[PDB]
Amino acid sequence: ADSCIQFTRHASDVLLNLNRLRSRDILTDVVIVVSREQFRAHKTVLMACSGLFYSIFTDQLKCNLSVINLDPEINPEGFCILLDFMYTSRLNLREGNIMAVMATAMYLQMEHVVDTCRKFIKASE
Amino acid sequence: ADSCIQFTRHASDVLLNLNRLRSRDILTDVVIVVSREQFRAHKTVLMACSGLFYSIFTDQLKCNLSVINLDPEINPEGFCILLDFMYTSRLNLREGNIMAVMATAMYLQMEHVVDTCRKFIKASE
Amino acid sequence: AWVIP
Amino acid sequence: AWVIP
Ligand SMILES: CNC(=O)[C@@H](C)Nc1cc(=O)[nH]c2ccc(Nc3ccnc(Cl)c3C#N)cc12
Ligand SMILES: CNC(=O)[C@@H](C)Nc1cc(=O)[nH]c2ccc(Nc3ccnc(Cl)c3C#N)cc12
Repeated sequence: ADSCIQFTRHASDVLLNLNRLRSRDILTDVVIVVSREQFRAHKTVLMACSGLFYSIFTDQLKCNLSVINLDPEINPEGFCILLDFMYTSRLNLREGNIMAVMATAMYLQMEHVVDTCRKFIKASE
Repeated sequence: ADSCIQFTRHASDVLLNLNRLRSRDILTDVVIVVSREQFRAHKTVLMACSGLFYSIFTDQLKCNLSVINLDPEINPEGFCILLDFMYTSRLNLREGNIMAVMATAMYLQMEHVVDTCRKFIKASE
Repeated sequence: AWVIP
Repeated sequence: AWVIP
């Protein structure tokens, strides 16, 4: 209907709870493996944030896998930073991690993050 | 870290995608039964929005069930309105549904919705 | 909170 | 969008 009212903080409060479930390992259904570092997560959150995971988990065969191995060139710290961003909206971008974060966001197909990384790099040149 | 940047629209864009997955029946893992009306959903979203579902899906036995039957006194339309609110932040509150929505939100333990229903009722008295 | 969207 | 939270 066109007559709905909207609760402003609802989406952020939902994301905060999904991150609390992740921290407590509640209903996590996939392990992402990045160069032997393992990260537990919810498939739905990964699909909701990344073009790569959206493609993987809508595939008839890959949707059922409980372990996904990323390309060996992917940096585990860059992945960890992006996984935290998916569940919090906050991106820990620093001079010492920006190149790894941008390369990881390109691989993961997270366009807004890639944009932002490009702008921070361009400002330093 | 204390040096994070924040993407304002991220949480709302995540919720929009979780609702698109629900509409396409992608990775839904539970059916909620309300007086023979069935609603498919994601356990994590229900837990993130409702005190009742948070209690149900953190129980060692109930966490594994694929079907949950609600109390027969619960109105299916009231439940449908609240399930839409969980996935969109928008509540379709109308004179003809407010009593059923408030009773359902009380049962589901959604305090902000109950508050709001009380204020709209009080204004009409 | 609540607003008219 | 990006802001300082
Ligand atoms: C504006 N969006 C954002 O800010 C964040 C939150 N999301 C994404 C950013 C990005 O750069 N690429 C995505 C690609 C796919 C998806 N996932 C989907 C795309 C379309 N329909 C569906 Cl059902 C899904 C899912 N699940 C999400 C993103
Ligand atoms: C301010 N919150 C909101 O606006 C909406 C979005 N959520 C709720 C509203 C409400 O009235 N009661 C809840 C009870 C439990 C839960 N779920 C949790 C509570 C605490 N820790 C965890 Cl990990 C969960 C989960 N999952 C959520 C709500």
